[PDB]
Amino acid sequence: SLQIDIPDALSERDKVKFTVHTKTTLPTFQSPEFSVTRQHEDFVWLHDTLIETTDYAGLIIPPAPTKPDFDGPREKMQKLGEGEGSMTKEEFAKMKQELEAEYLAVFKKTVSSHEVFLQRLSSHPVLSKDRNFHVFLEYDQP
Amino acid sequence: PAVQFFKGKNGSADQVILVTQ
Repeated sequence: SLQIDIPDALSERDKVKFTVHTKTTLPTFQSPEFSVTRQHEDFVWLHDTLIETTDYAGLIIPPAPTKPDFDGPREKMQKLGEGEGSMTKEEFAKMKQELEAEYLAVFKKTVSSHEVFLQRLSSHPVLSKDRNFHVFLEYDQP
Repeated sequence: PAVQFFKGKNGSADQVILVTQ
């Protein structure tokens, strides 16, 4: 019994951080419930790692999550900071709301992609047990 | 320019929060 979700993520300029949260009945895990923080870059590492694992040949590895694109929204919010004095106050609020909804739309799609990939892994009978996958799930030494 | 995402508690709608950077 492995259940995985991403409750929250942060988009911050340089990177995107995903909180990957796990509930398990598996004994092999030290704890039943935990969370660790993973970058997109990490999921790709896992996927890369799985794909090249020899035992797992003749298994189909779930597709990796696509890289998050916050660029459009990011540029606008960077400008918006730019316009705080100058802009009519109302415009700024509407502009703030719209930019946020835009960031939000991206998050939803991207969170799903990353979440689905992990959930797809947990579902798999063989893959669910992979060591590299386990560390990704639980190694929370910051 | 850092944006924080919270998944909605079911069936709670999802959110984004500005952060300070």
